Order: sequence, then structure tokens, then C-alpha cells
Amino acid sequence: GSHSMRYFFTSVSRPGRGEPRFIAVGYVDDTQFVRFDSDAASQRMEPRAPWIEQEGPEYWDGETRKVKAHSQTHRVDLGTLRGYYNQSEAGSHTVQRMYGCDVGSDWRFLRGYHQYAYDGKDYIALKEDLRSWTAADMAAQTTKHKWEAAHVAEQLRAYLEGTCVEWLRRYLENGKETLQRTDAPKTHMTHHAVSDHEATLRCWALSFYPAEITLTWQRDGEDQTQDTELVETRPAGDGTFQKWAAVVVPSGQEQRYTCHVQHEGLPKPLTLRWE
Amino acid sequence: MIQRTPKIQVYSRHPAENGKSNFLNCYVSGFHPSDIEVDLLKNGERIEKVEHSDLSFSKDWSFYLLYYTEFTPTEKDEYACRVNHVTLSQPKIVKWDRDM
Amino acid sequence: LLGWVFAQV
Repeated sequence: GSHSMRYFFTSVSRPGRGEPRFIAVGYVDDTQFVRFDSDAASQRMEPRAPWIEQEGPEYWDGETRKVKAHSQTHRVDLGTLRGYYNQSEAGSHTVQRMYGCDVGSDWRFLRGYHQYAYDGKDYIALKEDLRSWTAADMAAQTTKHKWEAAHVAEQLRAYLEGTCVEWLRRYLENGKETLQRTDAPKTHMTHHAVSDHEATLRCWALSFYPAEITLTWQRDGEDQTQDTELVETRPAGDGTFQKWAAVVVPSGQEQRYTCHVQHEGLPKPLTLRWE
Repeated sequence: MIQRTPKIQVYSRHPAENGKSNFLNCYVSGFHPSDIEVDLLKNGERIEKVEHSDLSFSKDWSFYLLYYTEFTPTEKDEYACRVNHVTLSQPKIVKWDRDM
Repeated sequence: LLGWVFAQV
């Protein structure tokens, strides 16, 4: 299918109780493979998938050096964002950065991004051309006009449209049993008596990869969303994901309903029905 | 500031099976800011041997984390997640329901 | 591979 690589960075100020908690995690599709925690003893960039271990020490040396750069950059942007917004040293704020690239079935470049938020709000983002910037507000304008005058989108575009794509591929070849497997959802249905007159059907997807799934309920062929309850797609912690939808139905009417399951490891959609 | 309260999901890695070892998971998501306090309970007492994923976040900048521990479920025993967060007046206790 | 463009608000 398509694939993506995406680095997520989280910096959190403890005003005068040390220096900001900085956390960085890299991901190929929905597999994390690297992390860095400021409060970690190692102060290294660190493997969290087997395939990446096989890379040599210069890959590890340099990744440590670069990620310590993102940290200091976050560490400064907090102090600068306090000014722009005229906030008070007596208060913990958060900055978040997210950037990566997607490749198609062919693994050619598809799209890149470079997002940035202050205190859980959109601040500045590379638009899709990767030759301009979206501001959230007037602070951003100032930042965008520093990034216009220093040619930042061009520099970014060179990473995302080049090196992101070349390394994502590399990783994809090296983790071929992990990253390039399509583990199909293993499905079943279950039944609970909620009350006298009514019952719940729950429709399960388990042990699937990647996370992207669509779990759909029908009644006589017509999509029913009213009187359902979808959970968000969660992990089992073995790099497989899970999910269920349910409906409350009238007692006896249960023959009529059907849950419908679409995932890329399923050669054709699955239907389940009660009885 | 924006504040978001965790969504909580308590669930085992595998379809549970009394007398078989499994993993009890507590998936907190949709929350902000990052600081959050999560425990796995057995018959109300805290479980110590409890690890977690690394902080990461979604398309809307909200955070999400997984706490998990090994456990061998039974008919008798009872499991929950305590989650506290600045957006909560008192800590939330979602009890484990194997969804049977 | 992490990027390498360090530029600040």
C-alpha cells in the first residue's frame, strides 16, 4: 500500500524545576522504532523495533546529536513564545512539532508536512506545496516572516521530498517482515441482554495491522450509526491493533443487522450477522 | 489554555481465559496537557510491575499512552485503571470488562 | 533519519 515516516516531538516547561521535559518518537506507518527522553539516563537516541538495531553507530551517534538540536530549539521556542504571547514565567506550557512524508504503492513521494502547535493549538505549518507557510495568528506571521527571509521551506522541502523518502524506503526493506505485512482483522460477534425488550450486538476486529480499519453496521443493507457505540482503535502492545462497534437492537430483530469490516489485509470485506 | 480529558479503555491483549496468563492494557487518549497519572488495580490494590509506551500524539495534538502489565486473569479477581489528570475533579476508575 | 533544519520562532 501507501506508507509514511513521521517524527513527533513534545517539549514541556517546568518553569524553575529543571529544564523542559523533551520527548521524541519516530514511526514507520504505525510501528514506533526510535525514542529520546530528556530525563532518560542514556541521553542516546534509542531503538524500539528490532529491524533498526542492525544500523551502525554513526546512525546512532548522529541521530542523538540531531535530536539534542530539536530539544534546544524547543527549549528556546518556549522562552520566545512566552514573549510573543506575553505570558508569565510562573506557568508550564507545551510545544509540539510533527513532520514526515508519505510514499505511494510505488513508494514515490506522495506528500510531506511540518506541523507545529503551542499549548495544543496549531501555530505554524508548511503548506502542501512545501514552498509556503500557514500562520494560526499574528505571532505566527512574525515567525513565518523570519522563516521566509531565511529560506526554511526550501531547506525542509529538501529533507522531506529527498531524504525522508530515501530512508523510509531503506527502513521498509530492512523491516520487511514487520512493516510490509498486512495482518487481516480476526473478527467475531457477541451478544448481551441489556434489558427485557433489547440486546447489544458487539462486532470485534482483533490482531490486525495496520491500525486503519473501517467497522460499519447495516440494518437491511442500510448503514445504521444512530444507536451504535464505536471505540477508538487501540493497541494490544504486540504491534497489532483492535476495535469494536456495537448497536442496541430490539429483542428478536437481531437477524436483520449485519456488521461490515474493511482493512487492506482483507481481500474482500467481511460481513457478520447474529445466529 | 485548552484542556482535554482522557478517553479511557481497559482491555486485555488476548481474548481472556481464566487460568491463562495475558496482558492487562489501559489505553488513555484525547488528553492535554501531557502530564497524567495512571495505575492498574487488582481487587483495589496498586500493581507495581507496570510499564508504558512513549508519549506521542494525534492529528489534533492530543496525547495518548498505553499502560500494560502481565496478569493471569480469574473468575474471582477484579481489575481497573485509576487515571488522574488536571481536567478531573477526582480520579476516574474504569473497571475491566472482558466484553464476553 | 531525523531532519536537520533548526530554525526558531
